Amino acid sequence: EIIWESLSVDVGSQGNPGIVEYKGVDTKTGEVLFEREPIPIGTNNMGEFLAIVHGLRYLKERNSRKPIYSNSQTAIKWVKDKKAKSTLVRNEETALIWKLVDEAEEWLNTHTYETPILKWQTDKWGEIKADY
Repeated sequence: EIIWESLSVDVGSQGNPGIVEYKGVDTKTGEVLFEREPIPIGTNNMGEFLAIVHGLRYLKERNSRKPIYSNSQTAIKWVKDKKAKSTLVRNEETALIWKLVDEAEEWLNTHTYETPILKWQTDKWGEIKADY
């Protein structure tokens, strides 16, 4: 069943790579809790990975036990493995997104968290609340 007292995150992307952003919202109310300023060059999967890790950091700072929902099986897998498996080339244009991803991985490797990371079931519950 759906846990309404939770944080839902999602990514907004264009091109491949292209401009990427993400946000986290309250699953019940739709209130926006955090938003990432558009990154000029990145991929959808990298954005989704960053969104989940930002959510983990957000909930940990606030001592919250609410779970996080993501509609990305890939990103959820990457976070649990503490390793983003993007195939995006590493060059000057992609340096910022890679730096953020590398730092998000480092955060996962150096912190613990109690947050369950759950799959949002789009087919049965409608679009994830944080959808763009």
